[PDB]
Formats: sequence, structure tokens, C-alpha cells
Amino acid sequence: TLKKMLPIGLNMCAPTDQELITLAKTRYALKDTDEEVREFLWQMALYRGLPQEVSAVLYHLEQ
Amino acid sequence: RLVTSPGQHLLAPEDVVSCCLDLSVPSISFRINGCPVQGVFEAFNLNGLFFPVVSFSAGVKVRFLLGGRHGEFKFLPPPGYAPCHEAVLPRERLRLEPIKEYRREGPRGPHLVGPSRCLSHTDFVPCPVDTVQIVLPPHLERIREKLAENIHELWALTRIEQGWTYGPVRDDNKRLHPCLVDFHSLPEPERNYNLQMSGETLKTLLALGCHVGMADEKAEDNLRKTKLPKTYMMSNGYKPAPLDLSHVRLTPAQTTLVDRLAENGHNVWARDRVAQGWSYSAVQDIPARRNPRLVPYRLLDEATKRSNRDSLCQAVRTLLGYGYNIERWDRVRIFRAEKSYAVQSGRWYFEFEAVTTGEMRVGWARPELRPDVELGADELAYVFNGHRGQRWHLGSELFGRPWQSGDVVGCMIDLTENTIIFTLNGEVLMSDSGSETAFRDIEVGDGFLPVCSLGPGQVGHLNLGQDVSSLRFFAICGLQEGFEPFAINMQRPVTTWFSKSLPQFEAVPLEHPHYEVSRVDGTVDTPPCLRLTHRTWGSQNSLVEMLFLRLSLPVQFHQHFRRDDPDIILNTTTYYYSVRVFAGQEPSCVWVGWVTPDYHQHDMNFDLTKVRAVTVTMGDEQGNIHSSLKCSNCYMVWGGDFVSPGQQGRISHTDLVIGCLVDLATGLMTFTANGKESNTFFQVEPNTKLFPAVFVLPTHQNVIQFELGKQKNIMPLSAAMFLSERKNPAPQCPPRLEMQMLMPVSWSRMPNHFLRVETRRAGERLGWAVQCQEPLTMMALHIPEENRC
Amino acid sequence: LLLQTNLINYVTSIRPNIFVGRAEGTTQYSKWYFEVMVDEVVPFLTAQ
Amino acid sequence: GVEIETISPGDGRTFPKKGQTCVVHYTGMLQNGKKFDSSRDRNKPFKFRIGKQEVIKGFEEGAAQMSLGQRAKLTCTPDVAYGATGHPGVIPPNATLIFDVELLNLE
Repeated sequence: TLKKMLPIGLNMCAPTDQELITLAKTRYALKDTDEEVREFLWQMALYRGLPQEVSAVLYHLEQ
Repeated sequence: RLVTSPGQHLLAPEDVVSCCLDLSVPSISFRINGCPVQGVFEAFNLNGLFFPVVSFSAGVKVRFLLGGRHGEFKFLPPPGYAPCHEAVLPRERLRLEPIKEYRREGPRGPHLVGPSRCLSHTDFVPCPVDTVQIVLPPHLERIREKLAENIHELWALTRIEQGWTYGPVRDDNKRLHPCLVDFHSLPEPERNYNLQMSGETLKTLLALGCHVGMADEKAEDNLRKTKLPKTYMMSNGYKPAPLDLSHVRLTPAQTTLVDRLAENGHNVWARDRVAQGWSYSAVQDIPARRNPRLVPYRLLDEATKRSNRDSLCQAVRTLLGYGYNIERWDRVRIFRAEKSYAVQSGRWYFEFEAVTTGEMRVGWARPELRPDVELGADELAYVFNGHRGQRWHLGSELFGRPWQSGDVVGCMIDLTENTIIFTLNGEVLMSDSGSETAFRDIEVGDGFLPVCSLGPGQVGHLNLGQDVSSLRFFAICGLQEGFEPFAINMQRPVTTWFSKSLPQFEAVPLEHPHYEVSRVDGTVDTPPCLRLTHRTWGSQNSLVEMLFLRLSLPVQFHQHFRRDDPDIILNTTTYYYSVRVFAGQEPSCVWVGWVTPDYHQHDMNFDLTKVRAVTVTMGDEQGNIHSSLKCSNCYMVWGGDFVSPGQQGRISHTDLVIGCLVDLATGLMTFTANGKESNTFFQVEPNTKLFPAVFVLPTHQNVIQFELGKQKNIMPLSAAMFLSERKNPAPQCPPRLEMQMLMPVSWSRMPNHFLRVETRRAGERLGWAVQCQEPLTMMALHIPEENRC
Repeated sequence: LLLQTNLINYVTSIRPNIFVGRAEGTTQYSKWYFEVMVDEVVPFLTAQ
Repeated sequence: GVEIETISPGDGRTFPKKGQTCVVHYTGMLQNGKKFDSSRDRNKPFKFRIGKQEVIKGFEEGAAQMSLGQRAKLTCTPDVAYGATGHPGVIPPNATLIFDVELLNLE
């Protein structure tokens, strides 16, 4: 519906966690519960210049 | 060419060079240290404008001296020559600039520059409407009188406001004027002049196409006059009383007529003054008859234009008071990335900044883009235009909104979804349908490259993102979506190519839409031939325009000048060539001859008077001339010289054959037509290269044929082009010999570094200064047969 | 026959913004004059 | 013989004498305008002794008439330089040579 705020959420996570984001995206592909997934466990230069839950959103929007 | 001077040497420090130009009888002369040089240029073309120029390489320092307060001359100019500083236009200021640049240095980086508008020598001749025969209609005679009366009242009021008072003899110090009287009390000749001027305002309105006619018959008796206080009264009892026109409002069409009326008056005045021998000059000289305002109205200063417009506007309000009603080819430049940088996958982003608002275009292009087609007019590019929000790919569509100075456009391409997106100042541009993407469903093909196009007088800046911190709106839109700068992780700046508008000769493509070239073998009675034909002469989409064709290989003259029987033909050194024009093609539209390696004129109105030519004359100290040489780059003859007298057009269906003969040992070139001699001949210097060439304008299905034949005791052309065939009298056409045609534009590579040149005003006495210090070098590849680098 | 190679220098040109021409009925004068002074020059900064 | 034209004037008093050594910078091209040699490319001045048949005739005759610091141009006819045999792979037979010579130092 209204996903103009997705970049704001994406800005919260550092690029290093990118490899995590896809991995959990597979767990929601198996219809796993949120609690289990929580239990189941130059870009940097620009990120450092400034003073999980997202993967569910991308997985849901992938449909 | 060498010249004689007292104490000859190459230019050295403390030398002074003086240049003199005489437009009358084209003449250019030089003096060094006050001693004249014994050589002159003359008899050159006169179209266009002339300017001084100095050319140099690294490691020089010079100063320009132009006279006046821009550098004092070290020697007295010849008696009739004027200083250059007098030639500055009223709207401009003196400065130093380069010639036809396409790049500039800026604060945040280099700027790209489009073509520059320039004046022409026909912009200095005034052309009035010439409405002499025009005669004011009878129904406008009353208003002519009333108009003159009010113009007088207004004039008198202005004088009186500025302290003028009546006296019988004009005195400009005491501000006494005899015309400060009632209109009816002026001397008859002055009244008549005023009536003539009023009538010519009316006649000029009519010549400009105005409809002038009575509309409100009540308006006149409702007019009132301005009532001035007694302090505006002259000693003779006269007090001006101009009409109160405060209620009158010019319509837009009437304002435009005021504006148009003025220019015509200034132009006719300027033409009248020029007819008596006056001229323009930045400084006034009454005895020399030079005035600082003798230019056409377009080039005048704003203050003078407004001052001239004021009186005409006043007259227009007065007239409306009485109830009357009155009712490619260097036009664009294209820059693009190099072919090696084409991308076939990923998501990419770059930025473009518009320094000026105008006709500019930006987007993505295919590697095989053409230089002579407008950007986006075909299927090879996807482009956004900001002057008027539009998107271009195989057509024009409305899109986005217009930009302003300093705006930044971000271009993004996605090759996973095959989409193209444009953003303006971080805001995504969308069409009327509300779609976010500008283009979709794009086939990858070979890849895409950044491309931009600039019109006349425009300036722009391009950023491919070598430094991420330099981008301004990348983080706002594009960073989180997964887009990357185009030039990231690159050690050196990206190489750029641009469109160069210099005509060059190129081979005819094997699949050209309109033209076809055929090779014909030699029979028992015919020589080998190269024939040209038109493919679509009669169709609706036919293309008809001038054609400049030449052969591929040249002939060269020697270093020194000093039924066939073999004894004559083995040492003849004379060569022959032929051209056949078929019946149906008008012989009045064909020029035949030779060209030099440096012909670059793509002219659509070609004529034998357009050929560049010059004469260099050498003389002695006592005034005796030693030699005079003529230089040109085209030696041709016109077909119309060989048409039959009184011929009724192309009614006669007969072919025409023109032959050319050259002597490589004496430098003499001659022509024959239908076996008859011609009076034209040419003489050239040793060590010269020549190419056979034909200029044509098609008028029939079959146009022309090159014939490599042979005459008695004269060798064919093949014996002059190829070394192994130097003694073979049998004509032949090897595969290396082919026909070429002239092309207007091409591609060129931009250098990586440029010379640094500094200019400044050295001083009021010293003049202007130019200086260059840092050397630069390049590696050049040379093609010998075309004499090119 | 074979393509040639060499090393060459860059050159450039400089002009003022004064323009002069001739035509029928033109408003411009016909004769002009100007001067140039040389202060410094290095005969061989490079091999050329 | 050889023709000499002055490009830049020199001392005008000192001339090469017998037994001395001349140090020069030169550039040689064919009559057609094609360069074939240059000592400035190698960045080392050329040094030769006059009268010991070390170089071709025309170069020596041209250098004999130049003063110290002068810069001039020389022209050599085929019968003076390499004749009708030429220089195999460099100079074609029967070629006229043009040189641009600057005289730097003597002995």
C-alpha cells in the first residue's frame, strides 16, 4: 500500500548485516514463527560518515 | 614562402610587429621594428568578418597593443589607418578569449560548452522598409495636422521644463528658442516640416501594416488639455497645453507597433547618413565624419533605444487619444562516453547539472550511435529534454516539468527490471499516467553509455561519480535502492568522445538508401568505368541535394620542373582522365576537375565564385615585383560553358564527355570538351597532390560515369598512381581505387590534458598580456596518402 | 605504405573580440592597424 | 655545392679552425618533408672533428661557414651526400637533404 517509508527502515541497518538479511528471508520462506527466527542465528566509509524485522517486510512484499 | 627583410631572424625578445589591413582592394601588410617587409597577400575572399589572432605553443610571453588607452603604439600608423580599439561595439567590452572552444574550467570541475552564436557581415548594413511611394490617405489629413500640433505642445513642454524660454534667435547657453510659440505662429517652413514628420509617422504605421481608422467620433470633443501653471508661460504669452492623454492605454498590438515604428526610423536615418560617407567609431570625430551611433538599431545601447522610443510612444498615445483604432551542422554538439565502458548488467546512476536554461538533452545511448542525427529521434537513444519537459525515444512525449539554473538531474538505469528513471533535485519525475518509470521493456543488446547534447550557447556539467562525496542527491534517492555511481572504483577519469563538425571524404556504404556505385569492365572498345546511379528518383521519399565525390588515390608532381609509337609514349609524362554525363542530366549542374587534400566545404549552394583563392606577391626595395603566385584548393570547370548556344534545355538527348589532361613535369592542367579545346588552364607548384573530383546535383536516374580511358600518345591514370605500372600503357582499375563522398560530421576523442594560458590587462600603457609556460606533448599517427594526422 | 608515428607539441590561438568586415552599404571603416610585442621566448623547450 | 640560410644570428667573429672539435645539435629531413634523423631526440649533442673525413661533405662545408651560436639551415645535393647508392633502409637513392644546424661549442 504505502511503502514510501521503506528507505527509512533500510537506513537503520549497516551494510555488514546484508548477508544476514537474505538468510532470515529464507527462514520466513519456511513459514517459521517470528520467535524461532529471532532465536535462530566504500559503502562502510559513507555509512560511518553519519552522526531482522525488515526481512519479514521484504518477504511479504515479494508476493 | 620566404621574404626579404633587413636583418632577417626568427621572432626574438624585444621585437615589435605591426599589422595593417585594407578591406578596400584586399591587402594585408606587415612591418617589423619599423622596417617594412617585401611581400603582400591580396585578392582573397571577402565574405565574413576579420579579426586579429596570435598562435603559439608553450613557453611564450606577448603583449597586444591596440592604441588608445589599451597600449600605446611604438610607431606611427600609416596615414589612413585607424586604431583597433575604435572598433568595439557599444554593447560589449574589450577582452581576450579563445576561438571555438568546447571545454572550460569551472569551480567544481570542467564545464562542457556548446556552439557559439556569431555575427555576420550582413548585420552591419541597415535595411529600412523604404516606404517612400506610400502617400498618407485623404481621410488621415486632418489627424496629421492635429498630431503635429500636439507633438509641438509636448516638445515645447519638455524644453520649458529644462529651463528654455522664448527668444527670436536661438541661444543654447541662455536656452533661448524661437519655436516656443503657438504652432500656428511658427514660420511656414517649420510648420511644414512638422506636418511632414507627423505624416511620415502615419505613413510608417501604414507601411508596417497597421489599420488606422476612426472608431469613436465622440472622443475628440471629450479631450481636455493639461493646464500648466503660469511658470510655464513664455514672454510672448505662449504656454504649452498638450492633450491630457492619461486615460489612454496602448493595447499589446499597439505597443508592438510603437516598438516597430522606432527601429525603422533609426534605420532610415542611418542609411541616409551612410549615403553621404559617414562611418562608425567608438570615439566621435566630426571632421573625420565618424559617429558613435552609426549602427543598425539592433546593436544600439538600451538608453539610446529608450530615448528614441519615448517620442514615438508619446505620439502613439496622442493618436489613440483622438479615438482612432489601430490593429547537425554546428547547431548542436554531442558528448558521450567511450565504447569500452558499455554496461550490460547491474544498476547505475549519474548526474547532470544545467548551468544555463535552454535546449539541452541527457540520457543513455547505444554504442553504435550516429553523430549526424538529432539525439533521441531514432531507436538508438533514450533521452530527457529539460528546456520543455519531454522524453525522446523514436519520438517526442510530454513528461516532467521544466528546469531552472542550477538544477540537478539524476539518471538511473536498471538492467534487471529493464527500466530508466529520471529525478530532478531528488524528486522522481512522473508522466500524466502517474507511472514512476520513464521507459520500460528495453532490450539489452550491446549495452548503454552516458550521453548528453548541448545547443547553441549552452553550458552544462557532468558527474559520473568518481568521488562519491561530490554527488549531491545520491543519498536522497538511489543509495538505498541499490544503485551505484557509474565511475566508482576507477583509477583514472573516464574518456569522452564528442561530435566534430568538419566535413571529410568517406567511402560510399554498400547499402546506402539512395545512391549506388557500379564498376564496369572494359570491352574491346570501352575502358573500365565507375558509374553512379540514383535508386529512388521518382518515389515520394526521394532525396535531392548536392553531391561532392572524389577518387581515392592522388597523383603527385615532380620535385623539379624542366597507333601509338613506343618512342614517344615511353617518356611522355602526360596523363588523361574523362567524365561522361548521360542524356537527361542537366549539364548546367555539373562541375568537373581536381581537388587538393585540404578541401572541407560542404556547401549546398555551390558556385565557382565560392572557391577559396589568394595571391602572394613578392617585391624589391625599389618597388619592382619579382613573383606573384596564386593559391587555391579546387581546380574545376563548369558544364554550362559547353552547352550549345540557344539550347532549349534538356530537350536534346545527347551525352557530354569532358576530358582532363595534366603534365606532371611542367605543372600544367588543361581541359577538353567533345574533342574541342578550352581556353581555361591551370598552373601549379612542384610537389603537389591532386584528386579527381566531381560536384553534381542529380536531375535524372542516371547521373555520371568516371572513365579511366586513354588518348593517343598519352598514358592512362593507372600509370601515375601505382609504381609497378609506371611503364604499362594498358588501362586498369585495381580494387584499391574507389569512389568517395563528402560527410558533414564525425566522432573525435577529447584529450586528457589541456594547455594553461593566463590573460590579464597588463596596463594602460603596457597593453594586454598573454603567457604560456607548461609544455605538453602527444604521439601522432600519420596517414601519408591523405596527408593526414 | 606503412603508417607513420612521431611526437608533436600542442599549439593554441588567442584573439580579441574585435570584428571587421566589408559589404555593400555597410557602416564600417575600411582600414585597420594593430601591434604585438614579444617579451620572452624559449627556442627549444622540448625536442621540437 | 651547399646553400646556407640564416635562422638566428651568432657571434660573427669566432669560426671553426683546423684541429678543433665542433659540438652541434642537428635535425635532418628529406626534401619531401619527412624527418629521418634528430640528435635532440637522443638528448646528446653531436661531436665531430673537422678535416678528418668523419661526416659527409655537405655537413662539414656548411658547419665551416657558421659562427659560434649561429642557427642556420643547410641544403645538400645528391652528389654530395650518399650519391646514387643512398643509405640502405633509411635514405632512397638520389635524395636531396635538408639540415637544421645549431653550433654550440668549439673544441
